Amino acid sequence: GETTDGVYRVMTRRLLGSTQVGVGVMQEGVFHTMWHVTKGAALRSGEGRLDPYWGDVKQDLVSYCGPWKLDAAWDGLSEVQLLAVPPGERAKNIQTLPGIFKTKDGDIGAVALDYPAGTSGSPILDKCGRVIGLYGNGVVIKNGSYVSAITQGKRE
Amino acid sequence: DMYIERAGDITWEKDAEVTGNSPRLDVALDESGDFSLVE
Ligand SMILES: Oc1ccccc1CNc1nc2ccccc2[nH]1
Ligand SMILES: Oc1ccccc1CNc1nc2ccccc2[nH]1
Repeated sequence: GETTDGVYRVMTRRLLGSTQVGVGVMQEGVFHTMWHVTKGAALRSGEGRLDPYWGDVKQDLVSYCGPWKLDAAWDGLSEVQLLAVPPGERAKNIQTLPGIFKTKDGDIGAVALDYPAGTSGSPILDKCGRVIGLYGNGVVIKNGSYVSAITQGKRE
Repeated sequence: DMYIERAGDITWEKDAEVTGNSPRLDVALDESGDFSLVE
């Protein structure tokens, strides 16, 4: 299968036609996506199979073929880019200044950009092109707008 | 059986479209990985 670094669509043929259920990042031979996209199930890349390696429902993350490799973090000050890969549409970079999710266990950056559910797993990048987290786990606020956490894993 | 298809390189784009606000929200994260607004 394709092992080249980059952003990929996660598709299924189990619903009507071919449907995009999410997105993920291939880096250092490991595929990274959000748990809610695949529910930890195995994936196909051409004729090759990608088996789950690590996952956590509370973090809402999963890696395939190896351990989670993404370790860059939002600096808390600078604008970032969401590399949105929406269903049926070309990959497009959107620049924004994150907001913050404040929790009892600490603060996390958050991006206030609204895209269809099948965009979940799209990467958020810093100015060096490093992936600082994945888009698609968040909340709906007072005015009806969606705000995603910048969800990042831990490189062991 | 889910399958993956490449959609692009991961790179910062100069002069990309700039949008979105920066809300500061109090939130809670449950054992099922769902966030909720705390008010
Ligand atoms: O993908 C998502 C994006 C946002 C919210 C929820 C989900 C989960 N839905 C889902 N339906 C599927 C059907 C076949 C294979 C994978 C699937 N994932
Ligand atoms: O965005 C949504 C969020 C939640 C539910 C439904 C939609 C559909 N609307 C929509 N807005 C877009 C903006 C850019 C690309 C594709 C888009 N699709």
